[PDB]
Amino acid sequence: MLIAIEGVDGAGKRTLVEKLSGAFRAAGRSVATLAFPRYGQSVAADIAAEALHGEHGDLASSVYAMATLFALDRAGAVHTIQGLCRGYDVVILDRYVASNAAYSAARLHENAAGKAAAWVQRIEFARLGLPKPDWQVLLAVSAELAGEDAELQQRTGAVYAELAAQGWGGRWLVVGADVDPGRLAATLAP
Amino acid sequence: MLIAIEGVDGAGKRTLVEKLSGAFRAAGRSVATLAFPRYGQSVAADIAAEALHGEHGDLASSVYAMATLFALDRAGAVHTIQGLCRGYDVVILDRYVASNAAYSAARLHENAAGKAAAWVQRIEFARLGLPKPDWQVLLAVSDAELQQRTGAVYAELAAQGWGGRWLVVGADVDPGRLAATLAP
Ligand SMILES: Cc1cn(C2CCN(Cc3cncc(Oc4cccc(Cl)c4)c3)CC2)c(=O)[nH]c1=O
Ligand SMILES: Cc1cn(C2CCN(Cc3cncc(Oc4cccc(Cl)c4)c3)CC2)c(=O)[nH]c1=O
Ligand SMILES: [Cl-]
Ligand SMILES: [Cl-]
Ligand SMILES: [Cl-]
Ligand SMILES: [Cl-]
Repeated sequence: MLIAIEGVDGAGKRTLVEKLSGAFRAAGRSVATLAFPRYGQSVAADIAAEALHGEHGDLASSVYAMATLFALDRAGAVHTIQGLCRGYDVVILDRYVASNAAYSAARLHENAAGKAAAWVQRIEFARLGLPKPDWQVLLAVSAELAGEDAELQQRTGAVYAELAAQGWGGRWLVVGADVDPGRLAATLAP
Repeated sequence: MLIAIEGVDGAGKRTLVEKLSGAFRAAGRSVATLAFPRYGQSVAADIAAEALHGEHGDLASSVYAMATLFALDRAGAVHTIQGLCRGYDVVILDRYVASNAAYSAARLHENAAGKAAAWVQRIEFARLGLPKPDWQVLLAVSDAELQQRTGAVYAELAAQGWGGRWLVVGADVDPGRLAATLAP
């Protein structure tokens, strides 16, 4: 079973990953985790990071260019993902394909039913063959928390919620920070 | 020996690659060739071409974004390239790193000593580890404005010895004499 944890930076994804991993293991499930982007391993991820810090000329200003780098990062990890899924009861990803849809649409001032989101779905799932998550869990935060570029983050949190409402790429759950971890594990892996 | 053939689109590189291969093989050397971008083989290459036909939103409008995709295409081929060099007497590339420098600088209205050219050299040769060609052969021949500036940037690159030794040839170059000149 493949689960993706999603949300804006500072939402608290890492803590939720840990709480859920513990809840799963307490129920007898084995768990492996993997975080995107794979900063430090993926050349495409590290070029993207450098672009975010002002390197590589005009690279970061293209929305689709940055999205492509993150997709190439995941494509490089497809064998790892499949290996974990065969070897473990539950694989939890800290960010997956939906992160690309949310930030790309937000940067373009689009919504979840717009072009950017559909482009991501086509290129990452259909073309690159990345495995679809069984669950996408949105750790949803307020506009005030998201902004703390501030506007870009706020628009990303709104797209995320739209993606969850539309069932983009599969089933979603929407949770808050202080989620009941044993209840969530029972819901995700029934 | 690694040789890269360079020039503006339509210069006739493909014909020159063919003739040069024959001259080498007629001289007793084994030869392999490889063309960049690796359209149809590279995900990064095919996205770049699609972007050139108006696809992938704003991607094609970023000069460095397009350059990065072409660099990532080559990075995907670095071992392929090294394998051919170990396996064959002569490896001829139809376009290589200098193409990225020439089109990128030209699109930025920069020259060969400007930022883009130094950036290509840095990310492709030093960081991604692409092997420096033994020879870069510029086929200099007789939007159009972009193509014109690219051919001049190309000549500047050859004049400065960018990335290694260059030869500048015209349309009627003698392929057998050029092979003899390149030959070790
Ligand atoms: C895994 C993943 C991650 N991301 C984001 C995740 C958040 N970071 C950090 C960030 C967080 N909040 C605002 C930011 O400003 C910019 C500025 C320029 C480009 C982008 Cl994509 C974002 C940047 C950027 C990549 C994607 O866009 N796509 C992905 O697929
Ligand atoms: C192998 C390679 C190739 N090229 C070019 C070669 C020429 N083609 C075709 C072309 C020829 N002449 C003008 C063009 O206009 C554009 C339009 C958009 C982007 C770019 Cl880079 C060029 C396009 C584009 C990629 C690079 O820029 N870098 C490379 O590394
Ligand atoms: Cl977070
Ligand atoms: Cl475990
Ligand atoms: Cl708020
Ligand atoms: Cl040509």
